Amino acid sequence: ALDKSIVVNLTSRLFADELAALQSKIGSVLPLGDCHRLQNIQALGLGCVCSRETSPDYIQIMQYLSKCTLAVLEEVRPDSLRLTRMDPSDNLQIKNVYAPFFQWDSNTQLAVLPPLFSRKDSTIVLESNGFDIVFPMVVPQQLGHAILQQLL
Amino acid sequence: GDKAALADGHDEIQRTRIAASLVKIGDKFVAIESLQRMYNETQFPCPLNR
Amino acid sequence: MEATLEQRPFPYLATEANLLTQIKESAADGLFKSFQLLLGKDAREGSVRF
Amino acid sequence: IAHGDGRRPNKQRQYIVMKACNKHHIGAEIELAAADIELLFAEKETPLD
Repeated sequence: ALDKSIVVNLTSRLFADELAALQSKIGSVLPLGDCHRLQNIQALGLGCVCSRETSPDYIQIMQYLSKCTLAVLEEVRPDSLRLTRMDPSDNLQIKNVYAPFFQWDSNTQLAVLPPLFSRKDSTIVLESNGFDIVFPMVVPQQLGHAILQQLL
Repeated sequence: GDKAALADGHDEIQRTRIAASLVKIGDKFVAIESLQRMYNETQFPCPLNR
Repeated sequence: MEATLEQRPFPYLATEANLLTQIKESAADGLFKSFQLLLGKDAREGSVRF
Repeated sequence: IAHGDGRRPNKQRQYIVMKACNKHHIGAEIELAAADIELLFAEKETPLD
């Protein structure tokens, strides 16, 4: 019917440290750039719109996310990632990790929000490839509205 | 003794016959290609024209 | 009254000279009038009627 | 070198170097138009067919 797997080519070998950050999050949600099978590292993370040096807003980033497709990590091999892909309707398996924890149940209600608690928790750094990767955090929509409620 | 166990496949392949270009300079034979016939024909820019 | 282009499926003939250098730029800027540019899925024999 | 100078002699040495592989990926893209695809399995009638 379909195959949904986005491999990521990687120009340099990873370190031993930056395996362990990616090893710590084996299952997560990052909005990559464009629909493909193969992809450069400068389109994976959210960091194309939220760099280090430029002041990000907290509106455009959220606004940026509705355009991007969304993906779930499978492996970390040292020269290649491996990401599975989300359709506009598909029954996948997600396994949440995200560190300011909130317990879920069946029949729950989720929003994918920008990292608004700790960027050092989110933005794991890649000194090898010189391009940081930002992870956004899924939030239950009781608080998925409530963060924007405080923000405005 | 180490020689046959160093190139474990590369002793026994049938020897083929190739056309290309050569030159003798010093004592080292240098082959010369130019990958443009595979790269002009598609309008992907050739990576030798840096 | 002038002979215009058409996409009828013809029994093509295999030539020998390449016609691949200086092309995808060229038809974009009119090397010759009355071209036709097809992309991807439309490299097929069209529907025939009479 | 074994040599008799005022310098104290040196050591036998040994080096071991770590090397490994690099992965690469290649695409290719085929489109087949769905007006074409099925009529491999068509209804199979006419001498025009």
